[PDB]
Amino acid sequence: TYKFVNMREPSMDMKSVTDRAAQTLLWTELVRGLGMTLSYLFREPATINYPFEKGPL
Amino acid sequence: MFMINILSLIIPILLAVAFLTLVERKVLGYMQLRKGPNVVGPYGLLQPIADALKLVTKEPLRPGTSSISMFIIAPILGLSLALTMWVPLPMPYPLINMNLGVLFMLAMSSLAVYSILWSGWASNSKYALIGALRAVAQTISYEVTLAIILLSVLLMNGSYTLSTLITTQEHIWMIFTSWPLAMMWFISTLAETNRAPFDLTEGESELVSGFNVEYAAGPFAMFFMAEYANIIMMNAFTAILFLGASHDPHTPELYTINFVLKTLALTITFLWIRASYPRFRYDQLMHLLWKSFLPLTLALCMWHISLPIMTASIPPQS
Amino acid sequence: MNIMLTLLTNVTLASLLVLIAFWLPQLNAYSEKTSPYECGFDPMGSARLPFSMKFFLVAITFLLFDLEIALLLPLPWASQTNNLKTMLTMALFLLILLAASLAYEWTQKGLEWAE
Amino acid sequence: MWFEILPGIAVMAACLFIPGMATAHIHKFTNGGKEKRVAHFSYQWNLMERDRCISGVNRYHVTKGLENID
Amino acid sequence: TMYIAFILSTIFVIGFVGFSSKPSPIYGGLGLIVSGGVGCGIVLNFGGSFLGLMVFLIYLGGMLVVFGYTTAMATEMYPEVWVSNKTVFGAFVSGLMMEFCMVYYALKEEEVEIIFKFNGLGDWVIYDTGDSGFFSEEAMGIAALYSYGTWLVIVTGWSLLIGVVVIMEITRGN
Amino acid sequence: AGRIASFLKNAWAKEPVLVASFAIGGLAIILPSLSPYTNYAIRINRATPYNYPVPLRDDGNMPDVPSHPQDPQGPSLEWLKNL
Amino acid sequence: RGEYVVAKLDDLVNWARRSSLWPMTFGLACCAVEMMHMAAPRYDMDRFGVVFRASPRQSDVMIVAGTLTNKMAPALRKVYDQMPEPRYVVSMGSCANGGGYYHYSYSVVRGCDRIVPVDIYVPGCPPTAEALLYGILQLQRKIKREKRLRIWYRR
Amino acid sequence: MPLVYMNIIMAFAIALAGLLMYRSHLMSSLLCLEGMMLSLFIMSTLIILNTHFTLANMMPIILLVFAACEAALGLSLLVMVSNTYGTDYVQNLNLLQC
Ligand SMILES: CCCCCCCCCCCCCCCCCC(=O)OC[C@H](COP(=O)([O-])OCC[N+](C)(C)C)OC(=O)CCCCCCCCCCCCCCCCC
Ligand code: SF4
Repeated sequence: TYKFVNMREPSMDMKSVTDRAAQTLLWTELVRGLGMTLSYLFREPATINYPFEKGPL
Repeated sequence: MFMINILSLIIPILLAVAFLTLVERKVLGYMQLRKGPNVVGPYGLLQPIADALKLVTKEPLRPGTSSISMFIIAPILGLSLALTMWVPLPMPYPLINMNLGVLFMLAMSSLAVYSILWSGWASNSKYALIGALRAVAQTISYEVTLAIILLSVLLMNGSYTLSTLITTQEHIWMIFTSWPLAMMWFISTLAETNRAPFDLTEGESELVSGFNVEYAAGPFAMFFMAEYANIIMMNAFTAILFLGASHDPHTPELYTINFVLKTLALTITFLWIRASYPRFRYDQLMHLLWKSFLPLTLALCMWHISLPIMTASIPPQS
Repeated sequence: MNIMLTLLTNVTLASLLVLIAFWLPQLNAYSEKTSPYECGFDPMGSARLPFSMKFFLVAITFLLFDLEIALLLPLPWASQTNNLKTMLTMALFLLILLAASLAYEWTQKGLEWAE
Repeated sequence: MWFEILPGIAVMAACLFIPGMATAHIHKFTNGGKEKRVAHFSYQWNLMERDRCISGVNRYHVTKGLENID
Repeated sequence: TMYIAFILSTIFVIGFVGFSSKPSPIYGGLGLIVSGGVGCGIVLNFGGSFLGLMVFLIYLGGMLVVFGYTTAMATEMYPEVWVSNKTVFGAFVSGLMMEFCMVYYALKEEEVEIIFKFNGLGDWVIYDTGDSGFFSEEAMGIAALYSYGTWLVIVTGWSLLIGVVVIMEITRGN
Repeated sequence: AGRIASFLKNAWAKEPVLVASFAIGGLAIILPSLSPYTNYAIRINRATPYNYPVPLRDDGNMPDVPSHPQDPQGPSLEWLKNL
Repeated sequence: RGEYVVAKLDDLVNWARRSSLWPMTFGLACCAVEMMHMAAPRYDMDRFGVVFRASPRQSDVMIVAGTLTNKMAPALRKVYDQMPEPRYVVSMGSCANGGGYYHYSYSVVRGCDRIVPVDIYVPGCPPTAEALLYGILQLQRKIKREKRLRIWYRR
Repeated sequence: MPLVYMNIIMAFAIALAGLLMYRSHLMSSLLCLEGMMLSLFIMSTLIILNTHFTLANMMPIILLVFAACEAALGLSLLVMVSNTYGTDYVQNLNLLQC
């Protein structure tokens, strides 16, 4: 069994074309990337305080 | 007393640059699930000092094939322009109050392109020159949109006086009136300071460090200070242009607090772009500017000339 | 003149930072240390590498666009005339001609970074 | 975690606040406790030059009211 | 402080001598932009604020910038230096001494007749005495380009469009 | 009908930037000529008193020139106060 | 006496130099990935002021992370020469230390210390990211005990 | 005339002499042309501001834009010549003697 990774054709109606035009002109997926980085900024870092803390063996 | 004013403008700006290095490193670290500087001083607060001290005691290798006159003139021009860009800024009252303040900024920032054209040429190496030429072409191409966007926005101001921007934005931000021009202006400012996906002249994974390969220690440090001063200055210009703060003539400290907070927010956004996107190709950003930004900018300049006339909303020229 | 003092201070302090930056460190230089950097080898000088008509064409097109921008800068004061219809006609005329220059460069290859 | 970035931001904020406050206070100090007079146009400059002449102390900002003559 | 326009003009002429003696074009361009900066300052001292800032933004940051960019591409294998020729030194020295001799003669005589009659009585002396009101006369004159200068706008815009077409014709190279 | 709608469809689907720019430029071209307020802008520009209004000598037969600034003669800015 | 001022100045300069140890990414082989693991969030070499640097002109320490071959040694020495001073070399892994698994090969130089002077030898194949971090902190402590200005004062 | 006018006209004369006295590079001559234009700009600006010829305030703008258009044309010509000969040397522009 296999699957296609990039074999979807975009829809070509009024609403979908307007969705893509708004995504083009208003940078919505760039805003999603900014949101992902902003969400990572408010997560506790995985850093340990070496040498006072040590990696597990 | 005016000399003290000049000094108390310049020195805090350089300190703000020094700690902007730390702030950028920490923001990048926390967006990347790490910490960043937290060992050298409390929360890395002495790290900029460590960097500045290490740099000025490191051997500044000058190239054997370098015209030293321009090799040292380029950092002087860069830092002098980066500092003098703050003298007309209306933190409530400017150091220098001109009729044509934003025109003055446009001219001074257009003179800053020489520091790359002279550093790349002076460094020789026959390859950093190509990176310098790419940087100069990018800079001059985005100067077009900077100038036209500034022109269109100022048609509500009525003059080139920056103090008038405070009056123009008394009841409403200029963002609510020109947000498309605000996005294009912000990306143009991103591109002019060689930041974010527009950092082609110093692509860490494209050309190592481009025009700054041969510079080391001290002159490299001053170039860095010039770039970060330009970053903070451009964000201050953006805040004053689009997010005008309310002014109390009897309490200008409120305006200063407002302006500083908004400038810091825009600078943190500049560092936010750095941590979120891949890098544009040179031809790709040139295509963006010339075929995407420029037509919309021309159309919006047309719109913003038509709009005050057809609504009887032309501002005063005084 | 205050502005002249400000420029003098900025330039003077930048040059002083050069002087400390470029004289304070302790130096020890040899031939292979200051050799031009080429990722671990020596660079070829070749012969006038910075070429290609496209780099010059973008500069020229920026120059002409910058001239039209110079023509557009007086606009904030131009809207203060009683003869607003003539002024609007001429400003829009200049902007259509800017758009026409952009379109002509665009359609006739122009802005393209070709093979 | 993220709030440890705040110290550097606070240092930046203080360093950026200093210029505006210093400019405002120097302007108040050197202009008679009032805002530094703005002369974008020759009429305002002429107003200030008249102000300097009538003050008797060669300072435009020393304001003579109806107590001077009437 | 008493004389500012004269130092600016002497430096202007010195820069002209420097770049017109024609060293390698990068130093000629450096001299040209120094001359342009001091000339922008000269016209700033005369009340031409917009015109001087135009000098800056379009000449020094536009036209020049483009000139230095194009020199950085079409140059010599070892791009030349000022010192490399005795002709550059001779031309610059002769120009500097003909500047010094004539400025000394004009300062101490005030009636030189090199082609034109000149009197260095000052430079502030020729300024008129009056008020310009609540506007910059220069800005009002330049903003009249769109109301009074319709024909000028027409011909200049046509020439700029023709310039784009012309540059694309010439550089095609076939 | 369908030809222009299809062209607008293709342009909106592939070049939204050019569609937006041409629409904005067209409106900037067209809208001022239909605005009732353009004449108002002209009038506001005309009512701004940059110069001194140097007076006239009443040779008699000047019944429409005021005499005093607060005489019921000469143009009025009451229209501008409410606009 | 005046040796107290020189000692304080040396302490200041050596604190500034070890608080901003900017290394150069010389990733030759398997040791390169453990070094970017010391870069990774778990160890976060940037929290020590140890940045991700670039061209040797702004690098303070060379990390030789991987096998040095005969074909590659001239480039390593070239970039070592191009480093501004003061500069340090950390040899990471058995291959860089003394040849390692490939010690008896025709094409492998037996230890980078035949090519450059080495300050710290980090053992392991590969050394764990924690071992490399320990070597980096040990290098920092080497810098702390330098007495360059006190050497000069007694010359 | 005041001595600023003397120095401005002197700058024009020096630029004219520098342009007429050629050297190898074409770019140097083009820079001399640009200096001639800049001196003309400053002379026009001084004359126009001093006599308060208000409508003539726009003349320096027109002079600047037209001379920069000519400079663009000359730069393109130089680039074509260089692509022919690898240099902008005027001595290569001599094959029309025959
Ligand atoms: C009555 C009203 C009349 C007037 C109406 C005015 C028009 C209103 C509708 C227009 C909306 C769009 C305005 C312009 C947007 C940009 C134009 C453009 O080309 O975009 C697509 C362009 C190009 O997109 P593209 O590559 O997908 O498309 C290119 C062209 N095609 C489709 C053919 C391939 O994209 C960008 O510009 C990307 C920018 C990269 C950087 C991203 C930064 C993200 C973070 C932004 C934060 C916020 C910024 C501002 C901050 C605050 C500042 C104060
Ligand atoms: S020491 Fe071991 S892990 Fe490191 S490069 Fe050599 S073989 Fe690979």
